[PDB]
Amino acid sequence: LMMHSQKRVVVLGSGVIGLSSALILARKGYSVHILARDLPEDVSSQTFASPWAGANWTPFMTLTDGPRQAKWEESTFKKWVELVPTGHAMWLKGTRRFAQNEDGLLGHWYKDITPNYRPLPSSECPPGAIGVTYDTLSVHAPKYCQYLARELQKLGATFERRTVTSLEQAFDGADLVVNATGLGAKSIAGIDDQAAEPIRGQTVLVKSPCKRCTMDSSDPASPAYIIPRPGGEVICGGTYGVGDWDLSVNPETVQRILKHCLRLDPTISSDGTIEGIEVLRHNVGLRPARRGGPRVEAERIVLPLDRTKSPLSLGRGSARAAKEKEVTLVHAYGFSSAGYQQSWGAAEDVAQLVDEAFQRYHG
Amino acid sequence: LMMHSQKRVVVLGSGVIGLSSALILARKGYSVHILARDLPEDVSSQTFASPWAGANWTPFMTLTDGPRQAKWEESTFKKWVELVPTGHAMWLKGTRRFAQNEDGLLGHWYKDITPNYRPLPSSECPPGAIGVTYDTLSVHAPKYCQYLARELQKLGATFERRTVTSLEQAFDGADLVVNATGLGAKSIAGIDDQAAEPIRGQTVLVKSPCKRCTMDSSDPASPAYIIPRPGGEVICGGTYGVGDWDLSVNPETVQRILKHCLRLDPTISSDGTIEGIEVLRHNVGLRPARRGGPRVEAERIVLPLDRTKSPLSLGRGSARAAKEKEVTLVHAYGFSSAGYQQSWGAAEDVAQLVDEAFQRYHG
Ligand SMILES: Cc1cc2nc3c(=O)[nH]c(=O)nc-3n(C[C@H](O)[C@H](O)[C@H](O)COP(=O)(O)OP(=O)(O)OC[C@H]3O[C@@H](n4cnc5c(N)ncnc54)[C@H](O)[C@@H]3O)c2cc1C
Ligand SMILES: Cc1cc2nc3c(=O)[nH]c(=O)nc-3n(C[C@H](O)[C@H](O)[C@H](O)COP(=O)(O)OP(=O)(O)OC[C@H]3O[C@@H](n4cnc5c(N)ncnc54)[C@H](O)[C@@H]3O)c2cc1C
Ligand SMILES: N[C@@H](C(=O)O)C(F)(F)F
Ligand SMILES: N[C@@H](C(=O)O)C(F)(F)F
Repeated sequence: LMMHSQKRVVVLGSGVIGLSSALILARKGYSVHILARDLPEDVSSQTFASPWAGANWTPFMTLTDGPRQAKWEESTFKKWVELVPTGHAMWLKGTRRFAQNEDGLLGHWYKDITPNYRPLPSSECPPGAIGVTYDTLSVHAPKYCQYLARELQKLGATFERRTVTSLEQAFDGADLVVNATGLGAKSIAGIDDQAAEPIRGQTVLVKSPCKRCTMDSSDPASPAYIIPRPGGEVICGGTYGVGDWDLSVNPETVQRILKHCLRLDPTISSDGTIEGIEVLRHNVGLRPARRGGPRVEAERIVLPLDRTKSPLSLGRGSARAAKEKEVTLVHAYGFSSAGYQQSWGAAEDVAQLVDEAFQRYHG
Repeated sequence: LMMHSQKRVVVLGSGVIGLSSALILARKGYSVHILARDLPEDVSSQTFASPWAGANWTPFMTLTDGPRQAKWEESTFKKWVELVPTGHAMWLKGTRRFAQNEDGLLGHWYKDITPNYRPLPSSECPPGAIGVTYDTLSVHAPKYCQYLARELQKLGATFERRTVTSLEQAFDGADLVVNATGLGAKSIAGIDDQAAEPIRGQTVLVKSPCKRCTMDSSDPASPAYIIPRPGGEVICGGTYGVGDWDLSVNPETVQRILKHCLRLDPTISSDGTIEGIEVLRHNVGLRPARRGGPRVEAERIVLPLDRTKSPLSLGRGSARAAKEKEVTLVHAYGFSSAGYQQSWGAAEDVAQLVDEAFQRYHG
């Protein structure tokens, strides 16, 4: 006859978004169980995006285009600042950002967040490009996720490897589920989001003491970036293949990335030559994006599903009846190229949604 | 001071081809270690093709177009016949095969292998299509792989989960490696096969006592097949998306597959209606194909790799020196839509190549 928790929540997905959401909920005293196919220890799995990130803080939208994104990025920057003393985040001082034009600098909205923000002289920019410099932050993407999982462990959250094909499979043991499935949201019956799309990103992981970050979007024919991460390594990018699911390494892309990154910063090489670059690994990850932007909202759903709710519902197309329950589904997916830099703010919004739903529907 | 084996081989890949190759080699007394990312217990992993097969025996080429394929298929049919008494293979009696024309029947080359081979009357074919009927065989693809793994266990083979990015990582503990990596062959340094390509196959797994197999290639706008497998289930297909990496479920494709399969055989439904079909799961697998056909051959390779051998070689582009060794690489990949039905014959050819290489290079 023990007093049992009335705050059970299932988090579906264990990428940086499911982990961050799960952690703030655990901190709020929720009993959290994480169901996912890919776990933080799967550091080379291509069926989720989180092991492949830079991961740095680089706003990609204006305030008007992405009000939520900016909110989430500002909050996450504050969190990452707090992680520098223990090494879970690292300063990228004198980061260099190049754009094709003034508009590509996004209204400079974040100039109060990144220290020492200032324009760069044309002499310090690629020919014909415009640029700014600032201090931003980066995390070691797989290790950051493992860090969050450790924090979750201490708060009593649990993990389970599972691959869901229909919503009722996630509503096992909880009347509220956080859906942080990335690309998976499209093929789970009861979610069926056709708007989910991948954005392919190929990179080269390099061994280098280079501590300078350079983000170059001034050449529309060649996206390029150099992101140092904790550990004496730098990630050289990159690609943005919208709707591209190809998980194979493109050898031509390798050449373009290294050549371009070498232009940007020869110190990524031992001798300033492409042949002098110490390659550690060739990577391809699929960013989980979504037409219409990231989805962060709570939905009320009736179980069991019927073929009317989902074309992918299981069992016979003709269905009703017994049993029948209403549950809460809190979406958190489609962060595209900004899942890490938005993760803490997004998790905050998710946790507020869960609190609200609990008040309105779960007692 | 024990007498140690001089027949150590590494098998890279644990799909039906790596497993079959490994088993015949183990039977020949080789000491076999299987290195792979995906193992037979990973029955819903989309990063290899073997969990998603029908898997039945359906020749796809003429003798002239695919002499190896036919050889491999004929040998595998014999093996599967031997597995019927213990249930690891099942007869698909009165299988129905529809084609657009006489040429689509491939010269009837296999009519001596499949019992009761005979043409079908136009009345028993889709309008305007031509057809034949015969008894063929099917295996339960993931359970068949688990069966092979059990056989391997008894013969002393071992398994290890590993994801290789460069050949020297596979030549650990053996001077000969069998490369059965499917699509992976394209991105492993030292193999770098740009010809490897996926062929996307979406299917619907259905609960049904239907024991009749129907293969319909008469409608070029709608590939369709119904493959019963051991266990009271049938796999309804399908798609052949050449070069398509999309792992998401296409809801429209679902409708087309079920409608077409229902035309072909209403008993896949409880009431002969689409709504009467008991859906178990929606699946998407990537067939590992290869332009130029499957690759089954032995290659002599010098380690360590240099950037001249592979654009993806690790370390600095400028490389030589110490150490330096020659090893044997036996390729076995690119079986496309016929990996199961060709697996035993292919494994036979692989094992002969290994025997030959051992004679010529490993003592
Ligand atoms: C090359 C590259 C560079 C990047 N660099 C940056 C960067 O510097 N800064 C930044 O902010 N972002 C960066 N990103 C983007 C960031 O990787 C992604 O936004 C973020 O990882 C998305 O996290 P997620 O949790 O939403 O999804 P994912 O990490 O994809 O996790 C989805 C989770 O859901 C699980 N799941 C999916 N379907 C199912 C199912 N059916 N049942 C059970 N579980 C399921 C998966 O297994 C996994 O646990 C980069 C990404 C790449 C590819
Ligand atoms: C829908 C569908 C229907 C089919 N039906 C039939 C059928 O009825 N009859 C038939 O004969 N065939 C059928 N097939 C085709 C059959 O699935 C494939 O030909 C067969 O599975 C190929 O086996 P494989 O061993 O070559 O490759 P895979 O099964 O893809 O295994 C490749 C292995 O290599 C590992 N690997 C890859 N890269 C690396 C790396 N870098 N390091 C470590 N390991 C690595 C993988 O993890 C895995 O272990 C179908 C396939 C599908 C998708
Ligand atoms: N966010 C990273 C991306 O996903 O590639 C970028 F900073 F490099 F842009
Ligand atoms: N071999 C199967 C395929 O890969 O889809 C088929 F028989 F259905 F064709």
